[PDB]
Parts: sequence; C-alpha cells; structure tokens
Amino acid sequence: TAADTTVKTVLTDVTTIKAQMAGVSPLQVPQTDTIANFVARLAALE
Amino acid sequence: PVVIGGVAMMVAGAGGITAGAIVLHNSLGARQDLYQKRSSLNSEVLIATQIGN
Repeated sequence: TAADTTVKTVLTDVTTIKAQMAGVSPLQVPQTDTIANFVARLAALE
Repeated sequence: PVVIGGVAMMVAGAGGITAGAIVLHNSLGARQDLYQKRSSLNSEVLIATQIGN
C-alpha cells in the first residue's frame, strides 16, 4: 500500500524534472556600443 | 631718452594690438577645420575597427 503511495510520489518527482527541463530559451539581443557613445565616453575622460 | 622710450612702448604695444587682430581673424577659421578633421579621423578609424570586430 506504501509502495502504491510511493509511486504517486515518484510521479511527482517526474513532473518536477519535466518542468525543470521544458522550454527553448529565446534569443537575447544584448545592448552593444555605437560610435556616438564610445566617442562620447573617450572625449569625456580626456 | 625717456620721452623716446615711452613713445617706443606705445608704438610696440599698439603694433602688438594691431598684429594680434590680424592673427585672430586668420586663425579661428583654421582651428575649426583642424578639430573637425581630427574628429572625423577618430570616428572613421573606430568605424574601421568596428568593421573588423
């Protein structure tokens, strides 16, 4: 009976791992430098 | 001796005012040319490096 209860628990363990491993992460576009800014940063310091 | 040295000063000075004007009209323009040319060059060099990156 305990064995039967445990299989329920195993089914839980399995839905946890399936949730952990689902999805395809989408593209991330970083924010990258323009000339405008690199120049504004290098003329700032000097 | 001193009246002469006095007048010579004012003449010097006056030539110094009259010369410093010639030079300030015939320079201000040329200085903005040179800075713009310099900034142009910095920008273009960076663009070249960016293309390489």
